[PDB]
Amino acid sequence: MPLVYMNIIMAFAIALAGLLMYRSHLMSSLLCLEGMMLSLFIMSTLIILNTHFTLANMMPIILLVFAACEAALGLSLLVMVSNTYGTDYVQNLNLLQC
Amino acid sequence: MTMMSGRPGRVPLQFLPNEARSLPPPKLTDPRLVYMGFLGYCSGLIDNAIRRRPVVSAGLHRQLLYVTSFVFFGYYLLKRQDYMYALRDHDMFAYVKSHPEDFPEKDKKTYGEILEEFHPVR
Amino acid sequence: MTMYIAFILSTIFVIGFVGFSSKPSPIYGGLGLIVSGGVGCGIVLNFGGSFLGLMVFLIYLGGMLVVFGYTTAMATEMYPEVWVSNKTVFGAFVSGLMMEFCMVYYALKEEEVEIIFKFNGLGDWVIYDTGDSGFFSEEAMGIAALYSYGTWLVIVTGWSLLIGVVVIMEITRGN
Amino acid sequence: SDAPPLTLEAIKDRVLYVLKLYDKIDPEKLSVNSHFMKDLGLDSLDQVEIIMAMEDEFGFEIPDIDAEKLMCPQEIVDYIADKKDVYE
Amino acid sequence: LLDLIWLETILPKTTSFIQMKMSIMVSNQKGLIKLYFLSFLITIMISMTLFNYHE
Amino acid sequence: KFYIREPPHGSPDWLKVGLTLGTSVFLWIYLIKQHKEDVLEYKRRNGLE
Amino acid sequence: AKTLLHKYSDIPEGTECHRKAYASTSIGGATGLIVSAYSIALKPPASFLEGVARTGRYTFTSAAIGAIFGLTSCISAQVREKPDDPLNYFIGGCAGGLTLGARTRSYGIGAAACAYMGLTAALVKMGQLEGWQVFAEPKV
Amino acid sequence: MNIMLTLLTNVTLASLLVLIAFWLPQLNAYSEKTSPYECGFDPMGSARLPFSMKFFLVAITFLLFDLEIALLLPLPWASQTNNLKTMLTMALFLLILLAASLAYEWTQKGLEWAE
Amino acid sequence: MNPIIYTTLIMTVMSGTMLVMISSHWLLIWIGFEMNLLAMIPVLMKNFNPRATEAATKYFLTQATASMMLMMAIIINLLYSGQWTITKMFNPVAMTMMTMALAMKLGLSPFHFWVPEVTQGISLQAGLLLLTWQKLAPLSVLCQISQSINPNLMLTMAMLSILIGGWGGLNQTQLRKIMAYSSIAHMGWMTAVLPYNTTMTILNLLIYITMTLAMFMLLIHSSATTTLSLSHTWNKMPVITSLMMVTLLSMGGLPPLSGFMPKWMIIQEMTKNESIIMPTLMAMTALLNLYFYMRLAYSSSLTMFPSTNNMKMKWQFEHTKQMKLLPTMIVLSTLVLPMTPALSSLN
Amino acid sequence: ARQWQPDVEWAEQFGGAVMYPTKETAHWKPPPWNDVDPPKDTLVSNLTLNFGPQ
Ligand SMILES: CCCCCCCCCCCCCCCCCC(=O)OC[C@H](COP(=O)([O-])OCC(O)COP(=O)([O-])OC[C@@H](COC(=O)CCCCCCCCCCCCCCCCC)OC(=O)CCCCCCCCCCCCCCCCC)OC(=O)CCCCCCCCCCCCCCCCC
Ligand SMILES: CCCCCCCCCCCCCCCCCC(=O)OC[C@H](COP(=O)([O-])OCC(O)COP(=O)([O-])OC[C@@H](COC(=O)CCCCCCCCCCCCCCCCC)OC(=O)CCCCCCCCCCCCCCCCC)OC(=O)CCCCCCCCCCCCCCCCC
Ligand SMILES: CCCCCCCCCCCCCCCCC[C@@H](O)O[C@H](CO[C@H](O)CCCCCCCCCCCCCCC)COP(=O)(O)OCC[N+](C)(C)C
Ligand SMILES: CCCCCCCCCCCC(=O)SCCNC(=O)CCNC(=O)[C@H](O)C(C)(C)COP(=O)(O)O
Repeated sequence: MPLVYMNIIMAFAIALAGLLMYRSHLMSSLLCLEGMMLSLFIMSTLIILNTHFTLANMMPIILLVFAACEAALGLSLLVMVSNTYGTDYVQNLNLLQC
Repeated sequence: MTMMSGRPGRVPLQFLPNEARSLPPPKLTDPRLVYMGFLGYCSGLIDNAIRRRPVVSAGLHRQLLYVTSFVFFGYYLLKRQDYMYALRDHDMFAYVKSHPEDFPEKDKKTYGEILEEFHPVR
Repeated sequence: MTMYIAFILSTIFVIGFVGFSSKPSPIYGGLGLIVSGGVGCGIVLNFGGSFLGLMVFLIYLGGMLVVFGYTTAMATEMYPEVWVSNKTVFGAFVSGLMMEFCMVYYALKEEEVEIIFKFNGLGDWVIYDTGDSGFFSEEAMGIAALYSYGTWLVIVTGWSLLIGVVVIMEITRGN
Repeated sequence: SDAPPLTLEAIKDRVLYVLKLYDKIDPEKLSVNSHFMKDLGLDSLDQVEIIMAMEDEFGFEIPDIDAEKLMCPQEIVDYIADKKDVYE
Repeated sequence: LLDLIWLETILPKTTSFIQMKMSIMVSNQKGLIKLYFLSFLITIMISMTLFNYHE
Repeated sequence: KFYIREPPHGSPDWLKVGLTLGTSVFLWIYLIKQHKEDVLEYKRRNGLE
Repeated sequence: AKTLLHKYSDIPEGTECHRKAYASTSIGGATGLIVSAYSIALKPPASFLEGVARTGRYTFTSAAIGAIFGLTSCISAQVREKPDDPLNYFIGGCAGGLTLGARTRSYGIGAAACAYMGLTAALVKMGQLEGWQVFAEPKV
Repeated sequence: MNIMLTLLTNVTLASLLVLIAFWLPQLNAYSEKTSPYECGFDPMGSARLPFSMKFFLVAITFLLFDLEIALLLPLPWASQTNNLKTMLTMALFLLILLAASLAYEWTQKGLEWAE
Repeated sequence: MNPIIYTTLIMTVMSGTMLVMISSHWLLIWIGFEMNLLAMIPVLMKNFNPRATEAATKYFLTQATASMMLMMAIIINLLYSGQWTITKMFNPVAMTMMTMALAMKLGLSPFHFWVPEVTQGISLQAGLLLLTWQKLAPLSVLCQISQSINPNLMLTMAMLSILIGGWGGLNQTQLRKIMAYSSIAHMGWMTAVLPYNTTMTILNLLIYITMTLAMFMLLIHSSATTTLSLSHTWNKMPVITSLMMVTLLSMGGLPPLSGFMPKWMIIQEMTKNESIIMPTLMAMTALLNLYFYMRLAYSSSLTMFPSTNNMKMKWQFEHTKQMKLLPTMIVLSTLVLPMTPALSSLN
Repeated sequence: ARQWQPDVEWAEQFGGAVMYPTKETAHWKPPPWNDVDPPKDTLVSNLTLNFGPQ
């Protein structure tokens, strides 16, 4: 493979680890989700352009649309959490246990 | 893990291929159909009991509908099940016929010439 | 071999990903994501995807502006954190930088299977196609095919967008 | 679990600690039965500061009417024990 | 000694004690997503190495 | 006896009862006809009768 | 990784006790490291040094259990001149259980670990002998 | 190649202007001069305190409506297809749902700012 | 929520699941999952409270992470083969990502932590939907790619799911958490047999869905969410408690009840593949689920707990809303063992 | 003589937030009867601004 493929894959891995490891702010994790989506977009676009598969040139656009849907969902949930607690910290979300 | 879904010439969403019509339909007094009707009757009785109605006598039309629906569905369920088992046996026999070298017929010996070990009980 | 421009752009992409993945204040996280979006746009441009890279840049600019507004609304603190104002954030940033350095070194100086498979490098120019024809852009034709080939995709996407509007309004209602 | 079952001895030790940390009191001439106004020579304003230090130490507010009665460390310990429901 | 104590101790009481301890260990979580997603990262790292390298 | 509406009054809902009975009768007749057709088709396919 | 299991199983049963003990120690150390990682993830140790201490105690206990089991099993197999015998694995498992009980300093834990670990090791040896499969392939 | 040179030149010129502005004049910085400005007085609180956003709902809708642009920008190329009836049907269908989404948020008081 | 809006959201959830069901393209399956999650998030928050908000947030985070892993696996599979069809993945790493993603979507161990909390934080109707309908799509995807799964990872996750479900259910007094741990254990049982026979997985899915629907409807009818609240139902609706006790015995897998048949068929199918140890451990561990079912039955129907004085006023009122399918679900959850050979119709 | 039935003390074993109460989970409190927690006094401070004199 090209080394750019490894760079994009490691970008995805770093963003996934950033999401999986949580600091105080909820907003930081949403940004990590958006970063994973961006890396997926870049990787899929590179794969589609390299192989000249004409019909999937539209697939990353659909990816972006559902990324926007995910981001809107996350922001709405953050609005409700911050309205409840006055802060978007994840440690406030501990009313429910296992 | 998926045995017969990819069988050739399988129409996706029929629930009853035309070849199934070559098989004898289940009798209307089939014990499995009687059990389906009994299940419908139990459903009717439980429906009466939950709604705080006389369990045995309250809804006669409702119990009749319960039994009829259960029997109606069970008839087609039994048809499909019998057809699927018929397909299984047909495919098994065809495969056995087409591969004689994997299912050989070896001569069987009589018990007077087979030596079995004896284990005394004591 | 040839100027390794896309290699530098992808390294900056990874650097920005480490920047917003160490999770400083969301202002700096959004700045890092904007830098990553721009360098990814450049990467995609270098392989002939002008429309896709430019579109993702535009979309992420809008998203990060909304994210900046929301950060000022609901994600502030008295002392917003930078990559050097906290031991944990700085440690994560340095660890990401050195992990990328180790991967790159082990990638170009010898041939190893990191996670999936191996590779030697040789630059991106090798895997090209040298195809010579056309009064159009194949990317543009493939994207325009969405309105003639992808009717099903358009239907599901429009339904999802309308449902998303309804969903955000349902969630933010309260009571 | 939460904090251990606080006892009288710990309360008394903490009270004497915060009193010995107060600069207008002799570290060795102070006793659990010393009277602030008479034994230590402290002014009423000084006493108010001491009550405020107790409120900081034990993490609960004290009204003025209760504070005016508190004229020695033993009374402070007894008041804290009564408010926190500590028998020993 | 045997029926009321040791036969009780070996089969049923040991089972009850072990299951109670394991249930307490499993179900006593603080409800913080930080710890859960850290464990998710650990699990992902294991599956890709102890399983994904063996085929 | 009862004070208020009591939606089931002394008479039953004849529309609902009639619909239920008609559904049961139609299902039974359809099942009988289906079974007869199945038996005839099975006999004709295998040359029994 | 199952490569550690193969490095343990590549050595014959009653030969090269030091190498087999080293392999079992490595397996135990890996298991203890995984256990400590999960324990730290799900129950924060409130300090970096306390987490390091918990990792050390878990890993050392598991590595000691593996070392004792492997050494005892190999020594018993070679002294008794009885390879392919579940008794050696039972003896090693009880030795590891006694090691665990001494580590936790609990007589009941020691006895229970003896019994259960020895039975499990004997069962594993029986499965190796007769080819029992845990994660069986989908043959049919 | 040319665009990278142009961007480099522009950024270099801007940075050089900053450098000239910051190293040429005489600087006399003291605490009163560099303090935060609120027209005569010291601020009561911090400028980093949470600042309420009364248009928070329109901000989320902007995210979804911005991706409508991504789906609609290939339209000039789509007009060159042979099956113009299908493309026109799908293009009009997409805008109709965008118009209906705006109508839904308008009629349910979603465009009014929080009070 | 406007009833029209609620109907539209439920239909959107169902249509996303069906899109996952009918798609031949990986992108369309991903789109179906995205639409399902988007329409599902508001349903968890229909009754607004901080607990519902927290449950929805945790659910969204978990499912979004799973979706990201799903898409990344799809992209790897495309990279190593220019294929979009869901037939059999061509890369082991991509397949491992796919398995981890689908297990996180299903809530299999060790990705189980979200299920009890989300189930507890929502209402009983949302819990019913979450524990019945949300399992269909990932299970269908796993059924389509069954020949490609690594048996070791799948079976490890299934065994962990069964063990953790039993142990977690042992410790619960809230009914929703009990049902969530029961769901985790049943998912483990279902995924244990998937590499060998997908028909067994489908049969287990159908029976588990029937029992769970009956149990949730019985819990809605007697509006209780704790053990002690359900302990009062005997003094108002003894028939409901008796049906609950019989359904609980069925869920424990005791013969001749229905819940026994999936375990029986799974065990025999696994023994066909020379798998003996793991089914034995699986049944011996499902003993724990039976134990806490029996504890609930002891507290609910087999003994009579003390009641309150105000129950006399409740004695005078009937149920205004009646559930139409509750009687059928109970009968199917209990008395369908003699109809076992009908499973051939599922393949 | 009558059959034994559970009483208040027996019933209270299942009234806790969790079975098998340990030292850490003893401070866990059962959730509210309806799934509604009481609102927190997290007062959002308004922003204070000096408008003028300059
Ligand atoms: C295997 C081979 C075949 C076996 C068959 C399978 C087993 C039997 C069938 C199961 C389903 C059928 C019945 C279900 C609906 C009934 C629901 C009910 O509550 O009944 C109340 C009702 C009595 O109430 P009522 O008359 O309205 O007035 C009294 C008041 O209501 C006062 O009533 P109340 O409500 O106020 O009383 C309160 C009471 C209310 O509590 C109950 O009534 C218990 C009901 C539980 C429902 C059963 C679960 C669902 C079915 C699963 C069965 C599993 C079987 C497998 C083995 C496991 C055993 C558990 O609560 C309690 O007292 C606490 C009890 C808790 C102790 C734990 C035991 C409970 C569970 C035991 C279930 C055993 C199986 C069912 C046995 C029959 C029960 C009627 O019972 C009946 O009268 C109907 C029973 C059947 C009569 C129909 C027979 C047809 C007539 C003859 C025709 C001949 C046919 C052949 C022709 C031959 C030629 C001539
Ligand atoms: C495609 C799929 C693949 C995806 C995977 C690939 C991912 C690549 C991306 C990596 C690039 C970097 C990206 C940046 C992510 C941002 C992270 C972040 O934001 O931090 C938030 C997080 C919390 O944020 P915060 O709230 O602001 O800080 C609060 C305090 O932390 C807490 O306050 P406190 O002080 O009161 O708490 C006590 C203290 C407690 O701290 C501790 O107790 C941990 C120290 C234990 C010492 C370990 C023993 C040392 C020796 C072991 C070596 C093994 C071999 C030994 C051989 C035999 C030995 C003779 O702190 C903690 O509780 C935190 C525990 C978490 C530690 C790290 C988590 C790892 C798993 C947990 C297991 C722990 C180690 C056990 C052993 C496991 C095997 C090595 O920060 C941290 O906890 C650590 C700082 C982050 C820097 C390290 C991150 C690098 C690790 C990433 C993955 C590792 C490699 C990946 C692939 C490698 C192979 C392919
Ligand atoms: C608790 C007992 C289980 C109850 C189950 C629910 C019962 C109500 C369901 C209503 C019946 C209608 C369903 C089907 C009717 C038409 C649809 C038909 O065309 O579907 C066909 C298939 O038919 C159905 O699948 C059969 C459904 C019958 C379910 C009963 C089996 C239950 C197991 C034994 C218990 C006995 C139950 C007693 C009845 C109450 C399509 O075949 P195909 O597209 O190729 O298969 C898809 C799956 N593949 C590809 C992966 C193989
Ligand atoms: C950070 C820099 C801050 C500096 C600015 C501070 C400015 C605040 C000034 C406010 C002044 C007041 O409130 S004026 C307070 C109101 N009145 C009086 O103080 C006089 C009457 N009081 C008495 O005579 C008592 O007997 C007494 C003598 C106290 C004996 O007390 P005890 O015997 O009972 O201990």
